[PDB]
Formats: sequence, C-alpha cells, structure tokens
Amino acid sequence: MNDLMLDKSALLFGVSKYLEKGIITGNVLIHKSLLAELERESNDGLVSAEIALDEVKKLKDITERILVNFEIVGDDSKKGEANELSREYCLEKGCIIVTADETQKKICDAMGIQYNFLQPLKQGLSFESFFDDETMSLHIKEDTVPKAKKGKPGNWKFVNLSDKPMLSTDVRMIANEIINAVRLIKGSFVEIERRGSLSIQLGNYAVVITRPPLSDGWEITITRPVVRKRLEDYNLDERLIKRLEERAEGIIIAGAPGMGKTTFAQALAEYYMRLGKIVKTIESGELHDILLLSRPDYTVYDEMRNDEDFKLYVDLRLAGVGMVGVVHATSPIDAIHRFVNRVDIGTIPNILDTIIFINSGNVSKVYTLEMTVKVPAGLKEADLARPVVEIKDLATGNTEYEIYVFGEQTMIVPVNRGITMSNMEFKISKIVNNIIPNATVKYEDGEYVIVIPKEEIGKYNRKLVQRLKRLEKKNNIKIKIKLSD
Repeated sequence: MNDLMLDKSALLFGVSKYLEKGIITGNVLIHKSLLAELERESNDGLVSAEIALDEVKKLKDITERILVNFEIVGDDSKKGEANELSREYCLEKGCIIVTADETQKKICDAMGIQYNFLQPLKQGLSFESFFDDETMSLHIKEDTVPKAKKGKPGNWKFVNLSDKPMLSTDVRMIANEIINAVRLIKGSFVEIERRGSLSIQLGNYAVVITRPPLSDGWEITITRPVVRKRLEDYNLDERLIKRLEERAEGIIIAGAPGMGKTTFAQALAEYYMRLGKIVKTIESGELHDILLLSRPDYTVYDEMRNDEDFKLYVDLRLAGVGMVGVVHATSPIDAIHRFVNRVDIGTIPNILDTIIFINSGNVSKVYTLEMTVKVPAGLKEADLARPVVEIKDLATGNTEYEIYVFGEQTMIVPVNRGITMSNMEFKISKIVNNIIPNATVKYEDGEYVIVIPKEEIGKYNRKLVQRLKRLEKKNNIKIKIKLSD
C-alpha cells in the first residue's frame, strides 16, 4: 500500500474526490511545511489557501471512510519551499507525489520521483441554474441570501434567490467548485491572486471571490458577458449570419477608426457565446501560452497594430482557435497585408476567411477568402497558372482582389490593377506594332518595357516618340525602350 504525498495544487483542485472515487489509492501524507505555508497564506488573506485547508478537512473524513491513514509528516524547521521539501521527503522515503501542476510532472520526472498527475474530473457547477434570461450576474455574500441582478445595463434590480442565508462554509463550497472547474471548462484561468481577492475566468463567466481582510465576509460575484448592442441590432442579412454560424473561423473586423468596430466585435462575440462557444478577449507570449493551454473556441483580438499581434493571431489559428481580429483599415489590402507573408498562399484561408467592414456603426461590406488555382486578372500565359486566393464580395460573389506569389513576395492585387496593366500593354503595343511589328511590350518593375529588335531600330522615329510620351502623361506611367540581344 503506497504513500501518497499531496502538493498544493492537489489540495487546491479537489484531490479528496479522487480518493473517494478510487481513482488513486494509498495512505495519505501532507508535509508539515505545506500545512504551515497554507496557514500563513490564509492568515495573510489568500483565498486559495483557505480552499486548500478546507480540502485537508475533507481529506480527514474520506481517508477514514476508505480505511487509510492520514498523516502530517516531515522536518519542521528545515529551510525551504514546501514543494521542494515534499519532493525531498519522497526522494528519501519512497512516496508518490500527487499533483495537478504540469511543472511538478517535469521536475519529479527529472529527479526520479514517482508522481500521480490528477486528470481533471467532470464535476459540473451548482450555480448555473440560477441564470435566467434576464439575470446578468449572481451575488453570494456570507450570512446573506443569494441574489441575482436581473434586468439590463443601467436598469436592474437585485432579486433574492432563496429565503435562507448562506454560511461561510456554503460560500467556500461554491468557491471550491469554481476553482476545481477551472481545469475542465475551455478558456478558464486564474487571473490574479491578491490578499483577500481571487479573480477567475470560468468559461465565459467572470468570477470574483473575496474574503477578509478585503471584504467583511466571504463573497462571490459571477457575471455573464452582457452587451448593449446585440448582433441582431445590426440587421445582418441571412447569407452573412449563415456564414458566421457555419463557416467563419478566421474573421477580421475592419473600417476606419471611430466606426464602431469594437462594439461590433463584442456583439459577434456575445452571439457566439449564445450559440455555446467560449469566447475570450485580448485587449492590446504569456497570452500565447495561457490561451493555447486553455484553448477557447474564439478569441477576439482588439486592436491589432504590431507584428506581435499578427503573429499571435496566426499561431492561434494554426492551433485551431477561431479568431475575431479588429484592424483599423479602410480597404482589404490594409486589413490583411500583414498576414499574407507569414504563411503559404494555400494556408491563407486557414488563417483568414472573412473580412467585415464597419461604417458608422453598420456593416457596409463583407468579403470572403477562398483558395483556387487560376490565371490572375490581366495575365495572358496559361503556363502561369498558380495558387491564388480570391477575395470576393459576399453580396455579389464577384472577385475583387487576388492574392498570389509574384517574384518572391505575396501580393494582394485588385482585379482592377491587373486589368489596367493588361489594357495599357495593349494600348502601347498597337501603337508601337503599327510601326515596328516585331516589338514586344511588357510591364516589369514600375515600367512598360518596349523591346525593339536591333535590326529594326531605324524605324523608331520622332512621330512614334511623341505618341509614347503622350501615353506616359495621359496615363501617368513610365515607358522604357530596350534593344534585343
């Protein structure tokens, strides 16, 4: 029968449930230095420490029922961290470290200490049934009846959920459930722990748990996300809603500054939340690591303006996280050019699929990104068929921009630009070719190149020169004359 040494994370994340359920088995040890560290931390006002000490009490009763020992062991007065102390003891005496912390796993691995990593247990949460259609948040105060904030932003009342107050223990039980649940609900994390306050994101909920010294008793606030302008208030057409529900995973919200992009992004987020999705907001990589650990369904990235932002977006998309990125931009070129060189042409629609422009608080235009293989706009040679991303207007289905590799950078090209070029090559060509039939005309790096065979150069006269210059100034282009071979 094995000796199980429980670390902090074990106590903090419901180890007694695992003993009760038979998932782990053994006689139970806590190092005296962990108990002391928890007592100190509780006295200095930490919420997590009190939850761990509640777990210790829970352990006394479970160990008795499953007929195992429970002992506080080890060297009172040794200099050290409790976790390194617990590890040292196990190295000396042969116990197994029980942990919920990935870091313990690696250290114990390296040191030759056997460990049992607690896999998250699918517990469920008692409180979620207190959320009406009109209930925005939940309020739990020690020696008070539990209350719900019902109504709307700027217009709400508190409504008592029950006629019975809640004792300290009742509030802490709810705290414990929430902390415990952080390990299994997507997108959840412990934000910041201060003396008397613990702030948690549990899926879409914002949780704040307070205690003395900060508040007079044990308190919990749980707030659901609320928006003043819902997605339905933009009156989006069926084609777009359908696309947002069924297809769109890499989304960009564009438009000039001051047009209502943040408001729209928040509205789309909340709508996805109503569809069951967990949606987190970054308000510009620990944010990389924490988000890729928690993996929500969507992340809203508000104000992408630095290389960092664009890299993170790409990374999150490649790890399978949906994105709603907000970019100040007046055109699709401005909206997405910072993306198209980070990945392969073919990969681009795996990064971005939908661009939504916002004009004065309204959706003005939406574009889609779909991969194809084709000959780009204003190019003759079928031999130059290649991967292109077509950027289409959603309303019309019309291809308006193309993305492809020319030379050794990925260009976003308006179809109008390619058309213009081709038309200009032809207008120049028929003028030259009327005099010099063997002359070629081709656009290359900012100039229209007329190549004349050296045998036929005599034919290049002042009449022809004047006409080309007129072509130059009327169309604002550069013509260049070269000689063959």
